[PDB]
Amino acid sequence: DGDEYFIGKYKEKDETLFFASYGLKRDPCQIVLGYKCSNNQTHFVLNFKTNKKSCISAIKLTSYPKINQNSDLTRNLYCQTGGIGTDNCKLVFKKRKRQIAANIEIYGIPAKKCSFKDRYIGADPLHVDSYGLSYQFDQEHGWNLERNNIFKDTRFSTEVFYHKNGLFNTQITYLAEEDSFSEAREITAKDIKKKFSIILPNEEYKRISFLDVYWFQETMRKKPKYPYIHYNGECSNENKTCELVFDTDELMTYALVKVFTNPESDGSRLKEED
Ligand SMILES: *[C@@H]1O[C@H](CO)[C@@H](O[C@@H]2O[C@H](CO)[C@@H](O[C@@H]3O[C@H](CO)[C@@H](O)[C@H](O)[C@@H]3O)[C@H](O)[C@H]2NC(C)=O)[C@H](O)[C@H]1NC(C)=O
Ligand SMILES: *[C@@H]1O[C@H](CO)[C@@H](O)[C@H](O)[C@H]1NC(C)=O
Ligand SMILES: [Br-]
Ligand SMILES: [Br-]
Ligand SMILES: [Br-]
Repeated sequence: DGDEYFIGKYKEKDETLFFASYGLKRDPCQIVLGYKCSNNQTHFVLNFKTNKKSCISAIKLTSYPKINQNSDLTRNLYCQTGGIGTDNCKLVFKKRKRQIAANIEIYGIPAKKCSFKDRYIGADPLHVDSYGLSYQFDQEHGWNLERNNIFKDTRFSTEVFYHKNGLFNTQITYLAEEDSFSEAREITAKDIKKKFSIILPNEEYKRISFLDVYWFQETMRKKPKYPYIHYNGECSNENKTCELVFDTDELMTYALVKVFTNPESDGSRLKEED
């Protein structure tokens, strides 16, 4: 009936922080409860902040009437500043011509227990990724396929970035089926910086075979400045631990690394593609 856009994943226990309605053609949009908003031919902006000790967990925008648009291939809703895992969001909606009204809902969790690990990891992390999509494997190497029906940019050779419902993804490097899911690690806003890193176990049984990396970040513009996520050197068999480096140009608000393991891997999986 409307068209629905999501940043983050709603869960039942989430508190309701804010909901409101906006006419998108109005000059100026009608401020609701002090949150500055604005309308344009091209943009709707809501400057939201919660003066309470909560983390934003999910934002949903529904627009009317329903139009023709596969939103999984675009990012028309995003936080220019703040976002998931913080108490603020400068919410940006890139509207289309026929879109004239919008309903906004914003959910949160206590800042004390600001963890999203469960809702993104789920029950079957081995076979289901953090988008709710099941890993799929090609017939030659048995390594995971590139997702086909969602937003994805490429940059430098080997760099592929995915976006769905506000959540970004990059994969280092290939998943194989006999790999097992070891643990998932999250960094929350209090541990995030322009450049930060985490240390992973890498000895014996827990030989890191594959990293599935997800994050939310601010984007100044519709096109994001993607981060440089990379091992600090090679993650070889002798390394007792492996350090993952997050070298960002735009600030991340929350990050989640799925750690897959395999004693049989040597750290390097490559196809004859060049
Ligand atoms: C319709 O409304 C949107 C939202 O307000 C306008 O987009 C805004 O445009 C200005 C100017 O292009 C952007 O300013 C930029 O700010 C950064 C802050 O660091 C600065 O580095 C840039 O050089 C630039 O000055 C602003 O960010 C941008 N806002 C969003 C949310 O994208 C748009 O211009 C309006 N359309 C008009 C006026 O025709
Ligand atoms: C592997 O160990 C070497 C020796 O200290 C180190 O220089 C390198 O950064 C390690 N690799 C990772 C990914 O931590
Ligand atoms: Br603005
Ligand atoms: Br959760
Ligand atoms: Br953790």
